[PDB]
Amino acid sequence: PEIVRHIVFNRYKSQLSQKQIDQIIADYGNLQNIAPEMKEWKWGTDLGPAVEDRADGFTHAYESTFHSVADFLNFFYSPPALEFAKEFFPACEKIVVLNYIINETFP
Amino acid sequence: PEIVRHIVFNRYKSQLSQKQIDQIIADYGNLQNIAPEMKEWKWGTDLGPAVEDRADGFTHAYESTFHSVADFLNFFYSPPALEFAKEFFPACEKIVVLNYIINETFPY
Repeated sequence: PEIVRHIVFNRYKSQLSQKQIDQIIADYGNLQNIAPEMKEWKWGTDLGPAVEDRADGFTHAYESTFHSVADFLNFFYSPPALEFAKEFFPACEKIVVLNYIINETFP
Repeated sequence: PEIVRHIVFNRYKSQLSQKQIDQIIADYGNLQNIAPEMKEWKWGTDLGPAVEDRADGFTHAYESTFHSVADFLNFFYSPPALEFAKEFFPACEKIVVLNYIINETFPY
């Protein structure tokens, strides 16, 4: 059990301004600058019913990557990871989050 | 480039055999061969509530990559990915798909 991904989708609460949504993304970002375990941070916004209409109202998507299920646990119970979770989850109107061990292989 | 990302979450109907679930995960990985646009395909099952409890009853996760959106649409309509679609979305009892372009942003 070595490489695990953290994929979050959310929607934001309609009351929040962009300035605030921006400050929240940015904080998620430089989480890397405080948490060493956190690794391959990517975010982005669903390209709409235009392309494919199965976002069920989810708007954003965020990937974080880790070098051992052990590094993932150490992070998720650390001051910063918990600190930042109080900022972020309270701003979500929809939330869904999968950690999985990364698998390139079929069955 | 505008690297996109085709991230899927799902849960399969409870009536399908694991055999037939293992089947479908394999077809999804074997569209990477019958259309060269889909490009960094990886999967995993959710690690359960000891790690975290916010997966909302979705079991599996699937990644891809495309190097543009037109790639994705040629791919989306090709008889392979239109065929695999007739297999996956009825198997699916829950399903959410998010297509998006990359960002680091702030070092960049």
